[PDB]
Amino acid sequence: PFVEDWDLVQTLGEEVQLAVNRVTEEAVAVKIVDCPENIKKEICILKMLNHENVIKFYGHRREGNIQYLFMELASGGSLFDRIEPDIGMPEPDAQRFFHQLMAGVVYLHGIGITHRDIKPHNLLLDERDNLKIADYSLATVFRYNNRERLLNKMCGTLPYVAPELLKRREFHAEPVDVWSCGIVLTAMLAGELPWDQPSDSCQEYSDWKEKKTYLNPWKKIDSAPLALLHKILVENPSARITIPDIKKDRWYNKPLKK
Ligand SMILES: Cn1cc(-n2ncc3cc(Cl)c([C@H]4CC[N@H+](C5COC5)CC4)cc32)cn1
Repeated sequence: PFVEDWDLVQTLGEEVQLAVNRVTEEAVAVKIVDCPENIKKEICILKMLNHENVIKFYGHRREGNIQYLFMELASGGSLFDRIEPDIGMPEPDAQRFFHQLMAGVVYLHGIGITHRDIKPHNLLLDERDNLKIADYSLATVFRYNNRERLLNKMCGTLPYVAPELLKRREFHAEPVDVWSCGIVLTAMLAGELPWDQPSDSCQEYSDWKEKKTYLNPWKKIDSAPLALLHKILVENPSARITIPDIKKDRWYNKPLKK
């Protein structure tokens, strides 16, 4: 269970392994994949990444039919494991993670990359609980040479996906990632996801559009972050709040401490 000068010690999730260098004791994460055109694209995207709130790419090695993608280790594990079911987490902790998630998303959008699967399992934490956006297997280019390209592929994870993905032939990338961030903020503040999917047949989604916020999970959330969620989880992507306006929101700028 080794690759060149690295040993593969334990499974970090699915695969991704903890790679410990036998000589230096440096520890990184390595993604192992057994597709050739998909991995070439993913590597080009990974090589662009340079920000404190995004997992850094160290390089790749090919052994026969096996590809090894080496990346920055996030020793604090996932944000998912910090969310208490039915409770969430303390609001100051949720706001700090949300600021870091916005910093990472602004960075990605600034280089014309959309993640397309933002959710707590893909948001990792370093040793000082700094958030890192991970897994670029679904990531794509939405802006190149300053020209935006609409997306059409369905992907992501249904409870986090924006309604336009299900209803429109083509859609803008940025508002879809903004929406998934709103669902992550809901999960952090309530420890519960609001709907299986934001579709016409989902009653919990209809309830939200009718502003039935006396229901769960909304009733667990303070009015200030709920006011931000009312601006993010807006059905029409053209009326939905953009990141520059999230940065002007009252709760986003509210001082909080445990
Ligand atoms: C302690 N610890 C370190 C890590 N770690 N460090 C870096 C790193 C990079 C990636 Cl891509 C991954 C992935 C992230 C997507 N998940 C999927 C399963 O649900 C979603 C599998 C693992 C894990 C990584 C995780 N826990």
